[PDB]
Order: sequence, then structure tokens, then C-alpha cells
Amino acid sequence: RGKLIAVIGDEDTVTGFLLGGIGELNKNRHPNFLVVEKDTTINEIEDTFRQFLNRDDIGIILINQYIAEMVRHALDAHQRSIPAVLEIPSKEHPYDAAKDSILRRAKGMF
Amino acid sequence: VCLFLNLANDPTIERIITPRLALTTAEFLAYQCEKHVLVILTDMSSYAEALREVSAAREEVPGRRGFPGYMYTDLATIYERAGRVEGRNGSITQIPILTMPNDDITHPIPDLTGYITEGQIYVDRQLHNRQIYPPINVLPSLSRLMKSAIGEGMTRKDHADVSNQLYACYAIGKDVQAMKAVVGEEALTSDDLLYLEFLQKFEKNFITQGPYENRTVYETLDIGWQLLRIFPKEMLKRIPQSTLSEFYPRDS
Amino acid sequence: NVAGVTLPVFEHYHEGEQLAKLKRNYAKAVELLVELASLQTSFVTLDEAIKITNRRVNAIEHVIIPRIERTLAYIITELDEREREE
Amino acid sequence: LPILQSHSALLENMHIEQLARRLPARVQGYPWRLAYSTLEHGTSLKTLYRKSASLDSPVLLVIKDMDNQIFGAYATHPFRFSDHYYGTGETFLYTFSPNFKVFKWSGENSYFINGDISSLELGGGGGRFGLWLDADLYHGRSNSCSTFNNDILSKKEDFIVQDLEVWTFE
Repeated sequence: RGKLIAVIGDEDTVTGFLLGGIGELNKNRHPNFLVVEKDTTINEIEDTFRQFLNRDDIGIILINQYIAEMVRHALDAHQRSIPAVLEIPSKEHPYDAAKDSILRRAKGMF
Repeated sequence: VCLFLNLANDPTIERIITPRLALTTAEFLAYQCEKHVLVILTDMSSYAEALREVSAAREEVPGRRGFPGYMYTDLATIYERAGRVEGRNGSITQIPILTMPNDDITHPIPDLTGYITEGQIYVDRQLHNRQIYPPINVLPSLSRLMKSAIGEGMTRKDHADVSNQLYACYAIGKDVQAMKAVVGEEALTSDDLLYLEFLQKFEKNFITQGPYENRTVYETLDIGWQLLRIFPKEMLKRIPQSTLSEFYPRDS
Repeated sequence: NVAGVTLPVFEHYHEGEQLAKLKRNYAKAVELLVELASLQTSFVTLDEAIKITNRRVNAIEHVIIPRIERTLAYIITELDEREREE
Repeated sequence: LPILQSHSALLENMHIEQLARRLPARVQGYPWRLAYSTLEHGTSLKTLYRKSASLDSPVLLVIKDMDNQIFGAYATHPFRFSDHYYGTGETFLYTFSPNFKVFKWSGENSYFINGDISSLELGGGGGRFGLWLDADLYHGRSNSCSTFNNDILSKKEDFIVQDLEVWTFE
């Protein structure tokens, strides 16, 4: 069996990581991705992010960093190691920098 | 050998007399006949049991921990019948042997003996249980006069360096052996694995010896070098370069 | 395993030329991402076990050893009293 | 004409010249690197296997005994712990006695190399070994074995290692 990987991204990095063979839709027909189209309501990028965060079938969550930032509240609140949230880069929005939710554990050291 | 035997059911005054006959003989042999005398006094713990009884027969009140208050001055009168003296070629060397209750070093008998004598050789229950003989533990043991006995013209020039380096390797080996149960053997470095090899071969070859096997100091030092040669010579930091140059390499 | 702590990690397993180039160029990205989540699931699990261990080293040094030493000092003091009464 | 070494200690140039004429085509024209030496790395069989564990090319073993005789083996595979015999027929034993002799495979059996936690040995054919070494690299033994049809490689059947080296071609 094994876990999936899940994707929360701009539409172009949900064609990426899908032409990469990641991700299904389950027997309940729940999907495995979210597409933050420009008129997305800010709640949506938490409402599904909480559904992934407490499902059993999701092993990794890949989030473009600018839409981890829209939910920096709900995302830094994840203290467990069960689903690993990777704050990937995006297209024209700048790449992965400081401000990452996991690297911050090493505050006096990195 | 002169041998004096006092049995467990001989008169308890003969036990008080026994060290005094032995030391009165050693004083004649050393300081009139010019011999080097070794004196072995066996269970000073049995001697103190008789001293406490003669004290009770005098109707004295029991002192600190139940022994006579004067037991230091009494033991010092036995132990200071020792030494070299000016103008005579003999000497007296004493090896007292003692049994401690509860394996406790803080009891009056070993404690007062420590204030008068100059070192200890420590016999260990764990080495004995591990079936090692003689079960002498070198980490708590000490001879305070060792630097005066050893070296060029008295043993061999490398003796101090070999003794210092064997102690240093064994003290690290016991510490690596402890962390091996915490971190597991796959987390140990190549240098930890050298200390872990030295530790086993030190106890099987240097410490373990037969009850009828006699090693000179030269054989003891050569068994010492066979173990030090387990290490790259850069590891042997207690040994100076001159001693490493003369003794680290094997020769035909 | 690290000093008897067990760390969770992940293992990837797998079930027109421009599209083939794109399939290579994305597949080689999920091989970073499934590695990096092995490092982040390890790191977040290992940080917890250091805190629990440092708290025990502190509790033994500041709480447990001093209580033993105070007990042991009282016993010696009371045995001197019994000896003086006797 | 003589080969290139990154150091040396048991071998003089007349030993290098006579060995380098005999080594297989696999290793002709490669520089020699010192993988293990009792005089560099301390003396144990566990260290010899630890230093050999990363290798993936042939090795030359050089031994000097306490009678100063030089001998050893050329082996197609590094010295590793093995359940069963390993190696191939380009393996050979050698000695300088004081003239150089080399004992290539007889064709009779394939008992070339065997390594255990407490020993390393070469050859077989009954209870015989062409070369056996203890866990300390202190005692060894050599006798004629039918893998190589060798002489005694040392001055005696039973010998003490004075010092030992493993070279690799790399």
C-alpha cells in the first residue's frame, strides 16, 4: 500500500507533480490536490489543508510557499512529524528563503 | 621465609603479639643482618577484632564505631616499623592485607590504614565474578612512591611512560564500553573500536595471570608493549617521541 | 535508529519528446522532495527526543541527586546521636 | 621501468623489481597505494579488514617474519570476512628465500582466500594452508597446500610476524 504525496499549489505546479505521477483520488472520490486559482477564498487553503493534515493516507504535503504564507497561522501550528509539509518554491513569486516553518527550530544554529 | 601462624581459635592475646614477633624479627634481619625484608601481615581486620576484645577486658568504654579510641596510635606502631635507615644496607617493606565490611572503604580499619600507609592495591568483586585472576582493579589502586622505584638503573627507562599510557587507555576503554550500550556499536568511531579491542586484550593478557605464573618486570613491560602496539603511534600521547622510537617497533 | 531513538523516514517506490523531457524533469524533482521529507520527519522527531533527554539530565542533577545527598547527610548525623546516647 | 609507490617499508627496490615482473595485466602500469601497515596503523586483523573494507581492486600482501624472511601473496580480491572460500586463479603465493619464488595456481582446487573473525588464510587441500594468520597478526603458519603446491613461505612452518603490509593498485 503506502501513503500518497499531496499537492497545494498554483495550477502550473499541479500540472507539475501530476505529470510526475503523484496523487490519486480515493474510493470516496476525495482528490489529492488543491489549485489556488487567483480568486480563491483564503479559508479554502486552510479548509483542505486541515483535511490533509488529519487524514491517514497523506504522507507528504507540498505547498508553494506564498500559499503556506496565507495560512502561516494553521501551518506553523503543526507540531507533529506525521505528514511532512514541504514549502516548495513557485514560478514568478521569489524562491524558498527564510520564513520556512520547520527550519525555525534551529534558531541559534542555522 | 619466616612464617608465623595464628589460627581463628588461638588465644586473642597471641593475635596481639603476632605482628610484634614478626616485626621484631624483621628489625633484626634488616637492621643487624642487612637484608631487604618483605613483611606480609594478613588480616589486620582480624588483629583489630582482638584489640577491641583486650580493650573490653580492661573495662574501657567503646570508641568511635566500636573500636578503641587509641586504634590509630596502635596501628601506626605496627606500620611505622618499616623503611630504609642511614648507614645500614637493609630495609623493611610492609604489605598489610585487609578485609572491609560491606566493601566500604570508609570503615575505621581501612580509613586509619589510609592515613598511615602510602598507596592502596584494590581487589575487586566484579573482576572476581567475571572469573579473572588476580582480580586487581588498577583504576582505584595507587602506589604513591612508584616514581622512586622505577626507571633507568632500577627497572627500564620506558616503565613510567608505559604505566601512564596503559592507565590512560584502560580509563578510556571502560568509557567507550559504557557508551557502546547507549549509542550501539555502529555509531562508534574507528578509534573507539581500537579502545574496545585494547580493553579485551589488556584484561586477558596483562591483568589475567596464573597463580603459579611468575613474570619479571621486563616480561610485564614487554606484555605492556604488545598491547600498546594495537594503536597507531600518534594515539600514544602519554609517551614521548624518544621512548616511542626505541620501543614501539618490533625487532628480531 | 539513533542512540535507541527510532526515527520515521520515507522510501519512494514507483507503481512526444518534450513531454518525455518534462516527465524526466519533474520525476527528478520528486526524488528531492521524498528525500527532503525524510530529513524533515527525522529532524522534527529528533528535536523532541533531545528535549526529553536534556530534561532528565537536568532533573537528575538538580532534583534527584540533591535529595539523595540530603538523606545521606541526615543518616550520618543521626548515627552520631545514637553513638553519643550509647 | 620500476613501478611508482606512494611510500614503502618492508620492500627494497630489488623486491619491487622482481614482484612487478610477475603481477597480472590487470595491475601493470598502476601506482601502488598502502592500504594497511602494522607500522602505520597499529597491529590487528580487525584493523586490516577495516582498512580493506572500502576497496574494489586486487591487493598484494607483504609479511616480514622475526627471522627476517619476506613473503606473502598477490590476491585478486580484498581481504574480507567470508562464509566460504573466494578469489580466482590469478592469485599467487610468493617468497624471497633468499631467491624469489612464486607459486601460481595448481589448477587442483579453488580454495584461494578465506577470512574469519579470528584468522585470515590462503590455500586449502585437507588441513593445509599456504598461509594462515591469527587475530593479532602475531602467530602465523605456512605449509604446502595443493591450491598452490607452495614451499614453506617462512624460514619455519610456525612463525611470528615481525611486520605486515597490504598494498592496493589504485
